[PDB]
Amino acid sequence: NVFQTRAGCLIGAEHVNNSYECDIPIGAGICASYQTSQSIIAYTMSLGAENSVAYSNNSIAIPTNFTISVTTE
Amino acid sequence: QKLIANQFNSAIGKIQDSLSSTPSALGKLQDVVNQNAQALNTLVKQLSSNFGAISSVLNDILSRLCPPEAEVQIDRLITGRLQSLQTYVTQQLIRAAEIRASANLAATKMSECVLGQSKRVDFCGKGYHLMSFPQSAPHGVVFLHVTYVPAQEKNFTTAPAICHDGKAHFPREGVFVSNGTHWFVTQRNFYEPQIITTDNTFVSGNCDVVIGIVNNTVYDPLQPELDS
Amino acid sequence: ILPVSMTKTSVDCTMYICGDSTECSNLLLQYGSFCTQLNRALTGIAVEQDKNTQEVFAQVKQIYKTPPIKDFGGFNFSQILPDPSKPSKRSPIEDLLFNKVTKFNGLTVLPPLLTDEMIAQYTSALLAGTITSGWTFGAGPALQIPFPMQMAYRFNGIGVTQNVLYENQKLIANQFNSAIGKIQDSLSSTPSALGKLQDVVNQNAQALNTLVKQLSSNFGAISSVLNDILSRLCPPEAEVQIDRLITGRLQSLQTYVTQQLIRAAEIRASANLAATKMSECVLGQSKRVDFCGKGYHLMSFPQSAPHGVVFLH
Amino acid sequence: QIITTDNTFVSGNCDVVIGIVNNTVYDPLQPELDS
Repeated sequence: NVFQTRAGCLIGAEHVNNSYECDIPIGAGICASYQTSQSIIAYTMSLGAENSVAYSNNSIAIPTNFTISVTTE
Repeated sequence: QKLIANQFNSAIGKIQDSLSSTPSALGKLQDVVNQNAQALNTLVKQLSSNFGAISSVLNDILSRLCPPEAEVQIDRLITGRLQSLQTYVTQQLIRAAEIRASANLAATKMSECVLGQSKRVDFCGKGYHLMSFPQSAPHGVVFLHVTYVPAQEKNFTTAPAICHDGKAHFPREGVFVSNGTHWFVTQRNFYEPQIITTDNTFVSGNCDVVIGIVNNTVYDPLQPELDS
Repeated sequence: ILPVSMTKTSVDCTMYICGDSTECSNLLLQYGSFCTQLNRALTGIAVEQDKNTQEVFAQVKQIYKTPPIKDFGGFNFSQILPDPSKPSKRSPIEDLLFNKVTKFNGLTVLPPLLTDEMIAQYTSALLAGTITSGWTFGAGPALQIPFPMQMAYRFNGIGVTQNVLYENQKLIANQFNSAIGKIQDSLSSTPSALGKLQDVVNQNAQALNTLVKQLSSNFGAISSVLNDILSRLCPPEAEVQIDRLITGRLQSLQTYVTQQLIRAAEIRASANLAATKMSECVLGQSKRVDFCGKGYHLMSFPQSAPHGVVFLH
Repeated sequence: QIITTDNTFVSGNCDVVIGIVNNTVYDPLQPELDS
């Protein structure tokens, strides 16, 4: 419940090994979030889901269908 | 066409649901309302400050004191209230330059996304841009960027060229692909396989040069049609 | 080479203007919300530097990774891809870019939200997506394509008929590999190349050193040091000497925060340009003349650097 | 221009397309080959 980080000493946040999208940004790759019994957890943020693209010198992927996305800016 | 129209109509329906249910959605416009209200509240609260005068209120100084000392107490208020306004006007000039940069971007999105179709990646939303619709909002604009997103990938074997009778053939538009036993030419952004012909392909040189060329027949559409 | 962020400074303006003195701290309250609106401005600048960095690098939804087999058809990305030999897995060019770019008075420096090892995982994901799948990872799901067939599409994208690649593929691969070799020599032998990022380091260091040096100024007081005034004088005159130091130290901070707001707007315009070069040069193939380097653009590779990004167009 | 198999490409039967119109498409081969 007392935890040294590159941002400073962090107190009252439960350190967690699992990594999530950044909810509240603490700094130096650390974020915190409120989660389940509930506590503020602190974790190293996850940058996104990992993906080995299925590359080879003669394999191509071609899309057999589409979706019309509407996005709001 | 009915599928594309239904996907468009459904995707426009989700915008109303998203903007109705999500409170943080218009947060870029609401922050521009909040920053200008916070700057005026800060400017007005600075009238309650003494700046070292006997009172924050100019009518206390002028009702209690008389000209030699009143003008010393008033000049402390003038000094601090003038510095309070210079701070507001400086931060509004810097904030106006940020809003102008956003208005120049919105004017460029109007011209290139609404009045056109954009080849610029991620300029008019994620996906290959189809079109955009402007909707007005308080102090801003909302663009509803319609985009084609490819959605059901399938793996194929591929080749850069085909060896026919010694000639190397390349696709005019599209890619050579195989289902595992037969070769087709398909457009790049949607799987629509065609038989490989002298119409959908062009020759350049011979089988010796190209690294990864494959031996397959290219159909000549004239040959049976010439006399049979 | 493009600036993308700057050092996230924060100043405790009560400790800068006063520091431990309760006498000065109570005089500084008479100026109202000037100290809280200085902190508010520096916090907005600091949060923007994380946004500027997020908008450039976090353009990729998934951390793509390159295959173990380098069957790229003669093209050699070893100098731009992550080096597994290193304590932080930067590329060989990102190691040059990180080598070539190089008190107590309430002034503090906050860390960036993304560590340099997270920025290098984003440039790795952008680059591994680009090599294995072309523009497709920006416009939808990453669709794999052989790298010679991707460059044959990049050739059609400049109006050069794609047989011109396959018939010259070893020449084109050798010219690419040689030109990527020249980047390391060009950066190593040209100190003025990284100078656009080193100037971000130098300007923000010079601005903090100017802010610290301004504590040695009298501003018309009997002494620059608040403890000389407080040890020698008594409240009727001490508060008149302290108001000269408060007025000058408060003007010294208002000057610094105004320069940092104007400098943040310049870094943000550069970070918006770097985010646009990421989308249009790295995730796409720009038709825009001289946008993605001088020539008919084929593709760009992002490399991270301190306070910035580097595009190998 | 006169509609020919050079100006146009085929994809499938009539019935898929909303608002298709019946018209002749000229083949540059067949009449020149017959002549």
